[PDB]
Amino acid sequence: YGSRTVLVYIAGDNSLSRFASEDLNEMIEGMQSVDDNHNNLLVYMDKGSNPKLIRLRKDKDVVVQDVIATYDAQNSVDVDVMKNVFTTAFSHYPADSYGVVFWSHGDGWLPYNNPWWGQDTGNGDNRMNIPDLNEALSVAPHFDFILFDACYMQSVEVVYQLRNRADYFIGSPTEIPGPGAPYEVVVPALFAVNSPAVSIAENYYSVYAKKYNSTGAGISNENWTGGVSISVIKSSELSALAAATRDVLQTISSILCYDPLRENNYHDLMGLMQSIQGNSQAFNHYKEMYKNAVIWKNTTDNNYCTYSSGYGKMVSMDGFEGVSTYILRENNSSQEKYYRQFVEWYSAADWD
Amino acid sequence: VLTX
Repeated sequence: YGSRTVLVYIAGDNSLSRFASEDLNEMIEGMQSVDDNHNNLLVYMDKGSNPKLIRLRKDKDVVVQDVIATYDAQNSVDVDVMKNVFTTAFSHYPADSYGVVFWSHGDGWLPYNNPWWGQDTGNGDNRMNIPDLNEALSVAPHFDFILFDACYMQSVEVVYQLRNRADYFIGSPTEIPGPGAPYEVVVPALFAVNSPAVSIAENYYSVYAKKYNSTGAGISNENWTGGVSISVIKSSELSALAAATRDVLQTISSILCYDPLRENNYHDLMGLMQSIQGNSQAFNHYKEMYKNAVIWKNTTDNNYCTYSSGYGKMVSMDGFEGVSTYILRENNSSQEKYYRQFVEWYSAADWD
Repeated sequence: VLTX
């Protein structure tokens, strides 16, 4: 046993494949401040060829990649694949506490029909639906934290759907930079004895905050000057948030949008409630419950966002409260029909 | 430049 086992799960058989090895090199540098006697950093790495599950171990001042298991080319967002990875990882390395990092593409709660989080383009375009992710997580231990190193995952719908899987969720409600986490300082925070979720957030944010330029001048995949936005949700507080939401309900251009250059699927949850609320008592209580659930947040004044074309620009994060939501537009669309049927948040927060 |  160790004190903690953290699995970094890299579904990188997709456009992001070029970032994976670099993050691995960062992770290896981060193990220098970590005592591997009690702490297990595991990495499942799929860049397209033959995936591997390793553990990083220190000899002296050198970190060595011990191979736990190797795999044929496989769909890393298939439920039984992820389950097998999980079962193996946490069986070989039990611990007193557990963490996990989901590294891939992401698009919140949105439905995707396989021939959502994570993409594998190895044999067709495969993506994981959040109910499928919740099923895979069911064979896993309960986590102290989940870090989504993936776009748009800090959604109240996603976190509520997965609330029984972890104590804390770390992510961005908007797009996450290509380079993702600075794992040279996030890795020791993954094993912080006190408040790892906050530690992870502070260390993640701080590197991007320091090379931030307001116009994203000189931004590149090798040098991200476009900033970042991050928050931490405490899952044990979501039920009260849902209950506080229902009470508010008993009484769009102006709400901050996290994908303003694309489909406008994502808006700031607090911004939504401020504009819908018809009673200060109900609302001032909602803000308290909101404060209890969203315990950490920070953003640079702008973030870089992209159009569907792939091009992009800096967008103002004015109004940022750290969590996104879907605003029902009543349009009979397929994603709303899915929302009203399979997103628990819809019935939990009483969106009637 | 890419995002995730």
